Amino acid sequence: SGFRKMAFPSGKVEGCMVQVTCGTTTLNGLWLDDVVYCPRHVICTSEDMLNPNYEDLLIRKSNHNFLVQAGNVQLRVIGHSMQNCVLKLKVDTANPKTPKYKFVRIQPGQTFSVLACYNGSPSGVYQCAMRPNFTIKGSFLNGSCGSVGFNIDYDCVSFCYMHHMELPTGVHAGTDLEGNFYGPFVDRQTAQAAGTDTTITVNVLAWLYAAVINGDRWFLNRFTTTLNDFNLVAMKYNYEPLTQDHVDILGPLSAQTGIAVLDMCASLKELLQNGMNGRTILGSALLEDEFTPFDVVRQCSGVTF
Amino acid sequence: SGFRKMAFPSGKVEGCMVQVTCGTTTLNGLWLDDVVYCPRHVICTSEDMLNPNYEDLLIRKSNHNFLVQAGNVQLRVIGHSMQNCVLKLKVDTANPKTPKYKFVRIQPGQTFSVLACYNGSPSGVYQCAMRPNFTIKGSFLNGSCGSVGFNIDYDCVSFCYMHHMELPTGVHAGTDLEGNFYGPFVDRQTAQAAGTDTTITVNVLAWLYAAVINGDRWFLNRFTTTLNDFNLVAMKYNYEPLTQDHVDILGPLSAQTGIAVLDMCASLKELLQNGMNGRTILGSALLEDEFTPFDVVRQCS
Ligand SMILES: O=C(NCc1ccc2c(c1)CCO2)c1ccccc1
Ligand code: NA
Repeated sequence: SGFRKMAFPSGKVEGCMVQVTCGTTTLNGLWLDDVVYCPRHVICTSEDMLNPNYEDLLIRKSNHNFLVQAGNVQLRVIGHSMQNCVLKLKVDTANPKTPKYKFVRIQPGQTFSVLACYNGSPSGVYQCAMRPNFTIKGSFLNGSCGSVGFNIDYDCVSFCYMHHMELPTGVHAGTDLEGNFYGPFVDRQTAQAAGTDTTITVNVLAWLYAAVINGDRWFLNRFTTTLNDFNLVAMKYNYEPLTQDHVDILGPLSAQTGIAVLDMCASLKELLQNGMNGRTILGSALLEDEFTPFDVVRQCSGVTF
Repeated sequence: SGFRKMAFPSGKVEGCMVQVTCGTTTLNGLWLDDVVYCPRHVICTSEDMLNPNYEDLLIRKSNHNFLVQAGNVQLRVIGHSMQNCVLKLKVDTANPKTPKYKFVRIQPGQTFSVLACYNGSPSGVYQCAMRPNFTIKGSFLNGSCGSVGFNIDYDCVSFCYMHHMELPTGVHAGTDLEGNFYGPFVDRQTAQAAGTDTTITVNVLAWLYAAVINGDRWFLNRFTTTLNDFNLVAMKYNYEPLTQDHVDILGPLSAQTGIAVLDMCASLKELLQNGMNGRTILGSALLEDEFTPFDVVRQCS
């Protein structure tokens, strides 16, 4: 029994984390095969950051301008190039700890584990969701740029996120491992802001199913609804619209608990319209939306990695 | 910025997880140097789970009754011994992945990471706290026995918990790595129940200090309180008593924010009285008690 926000075991990724220094800026890099990946803004001075030309800033740097430390051992950079917003440093040694891996770009609402890192030394691991507004509610301090986010599907690590910056509201923005930003952000010090966020509806429903499996059932009721009716209510409370593909995805959980999705939507509608009436669900007083359906299935069936 | 329930990176513990089998029972073991540690109730049988005599069950076992599998490899057991409620299997291979480590028994309110495992392979990592009633509010399925809880301050892994059982309320109970149970529980299936649980007051205060550090002040007030008056109010909300030790511990967070510890106790009293009135603190609509003063300092600026 029990239900916790749970990250993937991070050991496969810890073995890929290295320290990258260019001048007075130290941050984190990801070392896979013979390439170190890191944010391209590592090459900027604070004055470059206002309006950088990254192609030009890079040509002046030689290979020995990039100091890479894997633990307490130095790596030799033999080449350097840029892909979108990530810098790729070719090194003379393949990482013998390179796990089986892929680079994947995730969709808003999907979750992943972040390995927070400083000076190439992993310091913490936590679960995040890619928000509908393409930010993530992370926990980062200066020196954390280049920390990465990932899932483990079977034995393959799927890398999906690399941290670049913090927005004024304290949420965080970054890229996939091919350097494309999530959301309408750029890697430069100008005025940027998170858009108004919304709640991930399919994830809230998944978490209600998890609550039921753990014996938390007070919110269930006799009613059911329709997609049209519910989606009107969802729009009213700044929830993402529920689609037929979401209902199919929650299909397994509906069969296991005997609560149809629109049966549970009637529960969620009543909670949105009336509150929780002093009660909690899985120890939360607010509706939790950073557990996907797959997360609930995996934690409630024990799929080890 | 940001504040998350953060666990420790689990790699150093992943490299120590093995599978222990005895009879039809399989659970997890912890492989440090040439010893594998696992819950002694792996040697129990079906009809003998209310009142096992572990000394009698153990003396009938030979080393080859224990099947220990590290990854795809079979480890050879060359000795065994029981220490309180943990079984210590001597093996013929020292674990090449053994980190710098120690064993530490923790007190209620302390936090640690749990590496949940099944059949010797890690499933996930999450953060926990030892409740005042000596249980932990974990996420464990059948076969998770032998999963461990730990901290990794500096480069040294401090092992503080090994999972043994689930109580009827769905909370979990276990031992330190010396095999001594946390709280009044025993490794028997006799009727056992956890004491009424209470909120860890010093931790809530730490977390309120965290909210201020990250820029939120809405819950402060112009008031203060004596320590005894605070405890008289807080006990009525099932909160743990706050001690002078706790006040001393919050000293640093107090100095960093400018808010005296007893001034923050006054803010907590008001929050208990008023609720949140639709607002949230660090993302929660409830008061959070699984961040220690030490946690807040490591995570915040
Ligand atoms: O903790 C559970 N089993 C482990 C266990 C605990 C005590 C004990 C033995 C085994 C043998 C000797 O005494 C559990 C409890 C509720 C539901 C499912 C599992
Ligand atoms: Na219903």
